Amino acid sequence: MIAGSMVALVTPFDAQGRLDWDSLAKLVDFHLQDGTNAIVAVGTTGESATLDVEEHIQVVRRVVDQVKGRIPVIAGTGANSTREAVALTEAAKSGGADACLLVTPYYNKPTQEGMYQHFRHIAEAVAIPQILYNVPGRTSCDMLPETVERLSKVPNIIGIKEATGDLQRAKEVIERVGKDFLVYSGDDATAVELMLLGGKGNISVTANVAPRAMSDLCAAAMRGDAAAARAINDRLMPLHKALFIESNPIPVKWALHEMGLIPEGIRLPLTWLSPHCHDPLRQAMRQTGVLA
Amino acid sequence: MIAGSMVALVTPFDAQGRLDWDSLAKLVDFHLQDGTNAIVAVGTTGESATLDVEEHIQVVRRVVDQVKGRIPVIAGTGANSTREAVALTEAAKSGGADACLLVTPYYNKPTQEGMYQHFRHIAEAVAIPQILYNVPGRTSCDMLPETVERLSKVPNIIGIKEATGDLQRAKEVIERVGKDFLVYSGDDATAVELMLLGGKGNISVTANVAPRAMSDLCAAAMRGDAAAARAINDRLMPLHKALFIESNPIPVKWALHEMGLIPEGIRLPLTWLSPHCHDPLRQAMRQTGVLA
Repeated sequence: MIAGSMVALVTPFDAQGRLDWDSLAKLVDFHLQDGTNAIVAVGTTGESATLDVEEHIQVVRRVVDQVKGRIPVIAGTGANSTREAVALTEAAKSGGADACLLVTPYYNKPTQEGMYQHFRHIAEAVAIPQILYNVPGRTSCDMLPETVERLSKVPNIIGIKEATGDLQRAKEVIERVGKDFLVYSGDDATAVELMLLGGKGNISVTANVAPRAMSDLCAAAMRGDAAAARAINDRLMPLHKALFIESNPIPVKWALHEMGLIPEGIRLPLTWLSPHCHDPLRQAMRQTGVLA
Repeated sequence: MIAGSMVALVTPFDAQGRLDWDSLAKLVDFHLQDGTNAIVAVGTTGESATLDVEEHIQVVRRVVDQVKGRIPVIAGTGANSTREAVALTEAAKSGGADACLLVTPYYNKPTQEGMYQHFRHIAEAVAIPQILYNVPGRTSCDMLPETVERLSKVPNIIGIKEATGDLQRAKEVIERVGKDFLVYSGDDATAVELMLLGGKGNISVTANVAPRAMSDLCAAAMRGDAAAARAINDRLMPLHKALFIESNPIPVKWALHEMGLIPEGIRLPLTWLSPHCHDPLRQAMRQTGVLA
C-alpha cells in the first residue's frame, strides 16, 4: 500500500550533464535502509522538466529493479498536454511503476472543467493508480476542492498530493472525499499537521537528506501521537526552510552532494546553489545532525 | 523593424482535433489584407503546449510559405528545458521563420541567474533574432527588469514581450535598455499606454478578431496621438475584457468560429467556451462592430 514517508527523489547528474547510475543506486540503497516507505522517482524534485523521454523510463525501471519490490515506486508522468500525459504514464506502467503522480496542467491554466476532463481521460487510458498533484505555486493553477471531490470518484485515481500549505484547504478536502481516497502532503513544513488531520503521508523533499527522521515523524503522526510528531518536526524545521532557500531542487541537490552522495551536476535552466546560500544551508545541516 | 499590431495567431483544429490547413490559410489572408504588421505562430494563443514538435514546424512552414516574405513571421519556441528550447528554435529557423519568441521557463522556477544563462545559451546556439517573453501569471516565475537589462546586451536578442500589465515595470524596462532593444506589450488592455511610454508594438490577441482597428490603435499610439490612441482603446475595452473571460485561447476561438473563420475545435486540457460566457462576448463583438 501507499502511505507514510515518501521521498521525492533527486536524479543525479555528473559534471558534464549525464546520468550517474552509480549514485542513483546509492540513494535508493540509502532510503531503502534508513526507513523510507516509498519513492517518487522522476518528479519535480527529480528534475523531470529537463529529462529526455528515454532517460525517463531508463530511470523508473532502474529504481524498481533495485527495490526488489520491497517498497512502492511512484513515477511522475504529468504533462500540461492531455496526450503526453497519457503517453508518459503508459511508460511508467511498463517500466514497472506501482502508481503515478500527475501534476495539474502548468502554463496553460485550464478551466476546472478542463482539469476534470484532463484527468478523467488519463484514468481510462492507463490502468494504474494515479495520484493528483496540486501546486499553484508552480502551475499558475489551483484545482479547487469541488474539482477534487469530483475526480476522487474516478476508477483508478487513488489520491492527491497537496502543496498549498494551507491546512484549511486540506481539511475541506478530507471532508469532501471518501474514506479510502488518500490525501498526502506536498509542503514539508506543514506535513505533520496535515497527517494529524487525517492525512496518509508526506511526499517529502527533506527526506532526501534525512529519510530516517521523516519515517519516524510520519509514524508518530499517523498514529495520532502529535506529541512526538511535533518534537521531530521542530528539530527539522531549520532544514525544511533551508532546502527552499532557493527553488527546489537546487538546494537539496547541493546538500546531497555535501554528504558525498551525488556529484555536482544540475541541468539548465536550473543552476547550482549560489554561494550566497552556502553558509545558511550548511549550518542547518549541522544544526540538524546530518553534518558536523 | 518588427513593430506594431502583431497577431498572436490561434491555431485551427477541426471538431476531431486535427489541424485545419484550410482555416490557417484564411486567417493569414485576413491579417495579410487587413494590415497586421507581423504574425506570431505557435505562441500561447496558438496552443503551443499541445502540439507534437512535428506539428509545430509544419505549422510554421505553411504560414511562412504563405506570407512569402511580405511581413515578419515570428515563431513561439520556448521550453522550460534549455535543451528542448534550442531544439525548437533550431526547428523554427529551419522553418523559414524570421525571429523567435521565447517564454521564460514555466513551472520549474529558475533563479534570475539561471534565467540569464538559459537565454544566452539559446542566443549563442541558434543564429536567429530572439524576443524574450515575461508573463508571470502563467509561468509562476518572473524576469526582473534587472535581468532583462543584462540580456539586452547579447547579440541576437532584440526585444521582450512584457506581459505583466504593470505600467511601472514598463517605465522601467524601457528606461534600462537602449533604443534598439524593443519592448512589446503582451497585455492588450494596457498596450496603448505602454507604447506611449516608448514601446514599439503589441503582440495582441484582440487583433485576431479586429486586426484593422488594432493597426489604427498601434499607429496613433506610436506617432504620439495620445488622445486618438486612448479613444480607440476606450472603444475596444469591452472586447479586451471579453477575450479573457475564461482563460486564454478559449474565448478568442469562440469569437473566430462565430465570424466563421475557424472550426469548433480546441485541444484538452482546454475546453470550449462554457455556455455562460456566450452572450457577454457576443454582445461585445457587436458593441464593438465585428459582428452584426
